[PDB]
Amino acid sequence: VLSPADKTNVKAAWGKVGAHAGEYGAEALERMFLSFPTTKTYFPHFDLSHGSAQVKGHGKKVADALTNAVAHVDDMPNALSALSDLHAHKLRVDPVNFKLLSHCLLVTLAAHLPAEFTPAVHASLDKFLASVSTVLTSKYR
Amino acid sequence: VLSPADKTNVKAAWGKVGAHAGEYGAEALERMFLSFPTTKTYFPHFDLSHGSAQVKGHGKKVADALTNAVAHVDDMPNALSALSDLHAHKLRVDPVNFKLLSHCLLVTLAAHLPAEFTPAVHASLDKFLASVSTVLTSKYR
Amino acid sequence: VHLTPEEKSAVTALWGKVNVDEVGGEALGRLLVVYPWTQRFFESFGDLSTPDAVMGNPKVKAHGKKVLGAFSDGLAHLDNLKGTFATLSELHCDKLHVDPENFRLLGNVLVCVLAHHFGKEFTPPVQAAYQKVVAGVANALAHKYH
Amino acid sequence: VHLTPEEKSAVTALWGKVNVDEVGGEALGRLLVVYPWTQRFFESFGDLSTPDAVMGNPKVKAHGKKVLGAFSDGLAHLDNLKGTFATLSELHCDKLHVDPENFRLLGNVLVCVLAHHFGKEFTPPVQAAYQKVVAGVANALAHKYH
Ligand code: HEM
Ligand code: HEM
Ligand code: HEM
Ligand code: HEM
Repeated sequence: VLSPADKTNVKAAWGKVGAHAGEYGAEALERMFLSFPTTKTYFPHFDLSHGSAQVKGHGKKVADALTNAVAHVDDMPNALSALSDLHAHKLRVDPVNFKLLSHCLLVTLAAHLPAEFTPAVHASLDKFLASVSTVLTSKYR
Repeated sequence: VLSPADKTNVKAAWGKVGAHAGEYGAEALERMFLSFPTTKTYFPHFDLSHGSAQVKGHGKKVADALTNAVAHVDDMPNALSALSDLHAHKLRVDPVNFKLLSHCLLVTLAAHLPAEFTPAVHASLDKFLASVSTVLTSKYR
Repeated sequence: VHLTPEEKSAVTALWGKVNVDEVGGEALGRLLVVYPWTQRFFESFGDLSTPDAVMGNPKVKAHGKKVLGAFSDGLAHLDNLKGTFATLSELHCDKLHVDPENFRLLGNVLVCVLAHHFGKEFTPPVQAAYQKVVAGVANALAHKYH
Repeated sequence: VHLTPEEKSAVTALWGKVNVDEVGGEALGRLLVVYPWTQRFFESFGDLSTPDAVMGNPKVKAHGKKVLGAFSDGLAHLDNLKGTFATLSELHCDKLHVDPENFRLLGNVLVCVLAHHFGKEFTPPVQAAYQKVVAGVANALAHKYH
């Protein structure tokens, strides 16, 4: 349950990643693959090695999707609908990976937004990535 | 989200527990304390010995709560808002543990309604416990 | 894993009475039905469209039998689940690309199938010995992932 | 914990640059702030009503440096985390009644705090070695739960 402070919190940290959203995306993916090797089971077709053009492209796509969730915080359901569809019916990623990626993006942000990565903004983004997760795993069954 | 089909399956299985709900809730709790001892950290004041009146006493209440969510399948958030507040601000039970008690209630139903504990009914009841646990942990932060 | 012998014994005795042939088909079919995303791995299996399409698919029933015999071997080497399962661990990883969380879902479904079958005979205590085993087998299978 | 000596060297190097006073107050602080239900255990620190109330409490602080120092101690024993934390494990189980799941939460918060701090230096590869550590310590603390 995103509160108005939470929503604010989130619009300010994210407005700051700004033109770097894509690199933070590719970065959060590389930390996940290294820290949580099981998540690589989903990208058997990707070159997962360092600097992969595949992981890059992919980071951008994920970061683009976050950006749009940020700008529709208010109606994430409708805004992320094509995607819970994709995840639920085609990709079929087990719900537990959503938390692993969430953590990794939290860690990329801390490392890059030293000044804004405040405890209250930390609690907010955490709640944020958690509802994006719920929306994306909402049509699994 | 519970489909009509789910709702039907849950009323029907909950239907046969009938008068054993309390005895099944006591039994589910016992399974829980024994297959995952970590859940015992929340009942440091209780006698967790087999047959403990305290345990029977609590299984009934839990059983009662379930019976009422089934009773209001169409309004679970409002039928259970009070127990969410309890669990959320007074008790403060880590979410992971909702998954362990859901599993032990499935195991108990399976052990006693073999005739009804079918694959679709099992898919139904899993989605229902999942959705009851989701209401109980909605008000955490 | 660290079963106790009265734990090892209670697991052993019960396993004694299991029809592996039918019980494997059941735990595998139930997985596919309650956690429908797990069907992502069995597309060459035909119709998985409804519970009956899954539950009586002869392809599911026959794979279920292979999984439970492997499981069975496991119960004979409880002291050494890891090496028992290492070539199967490497297979699921490197060729199958199976997320290890599926090993945990399966164990839970199997405990559901032991209870459904044994009734009252599957007691809290027997349940606690089996929870340990399925966890031990999921860990042994996840062990060679990289 | 199966760390590489290359992973053991990256953990070790980073750890020698750690202000335990600042990192423990901060890690304990954000646990109470991100996961507000961990506050039922620290009721006695007193006023934990806000990030700022929390972050400010010198009890929270003195207690975060105390925790970070048991952590140090196990980084000196990577070889036997369990033997190093058995008593600490027994106290948290039998005395404080803490769900080991909270151990897990605290390791992730530690990792956000080391990142917050080393920015650029906390690479995926160093984050990965630290993930293993925090997982190892959580497990060792979970070990004497009964
Ligand atoms: C924060 C949560 C997530 C977001 C916002 C997200 C976003 C996206 C986006 C935007 C796409 C691209 C769709 C396209 O081109 O049509 C995608 C695809 C994909 N996602 Fe996710 N995702 C998330 C979680 C996950 C997780 C946790 C995993 C697995 C560990 C995963 C696995 C996949 C896979 C395998 C693909 C297909 C990639 C490809 O083949 O190109 N996703 N996701
Ligand atoms: C998802 C299913 C659950 C239901 C329906 C449920 C329901 C209830 C009910 C009806 C009560 C009694 C509150 C009162 O007196 O009004 C209660 C109290 C309690 N619940 Fe749960 N609960 C659930 C999950 C859990 C879990 C997973 C745990 C911990 C492992 C837990 C721990 C407790 C504790 C410690 C109490 C108070 C016991 C006492 O002090 O007497 N609950 N819950
Ligand atoms: C108790 C855990 C399990 C055991 C003991 C087990 C055992 C086996 C065995 C013995 C085989 C055949 C190996 C071969 O073809 O050379 C196999 C294949 C396979 N397993 Fe498992 N398995 C387990 C769990 C799982 C789960 C939970 C999944 C996915 C949900 C899975 C996915 C697969 C797939 C996709 C195949 C190959 C099927 C095909 O022939 O096309 N396994 N497994
Ligand atoms: C992450 C690993 C952890 C370590 C190494 C650890 C270590 C410690 C240490 C060194 C003490 C001081 C014990 C004494 O002075 O008698 C202590 C006490 C305590 N710990 Fe932890 N702890 C950990 C995690 C946690 C977490 C996450 C929580 C709760 C959310 C927790 C709850 C407590 C409590 C409530 C006390 C009693 C302290 C007091 O009232 O002064 N522990 N622990």
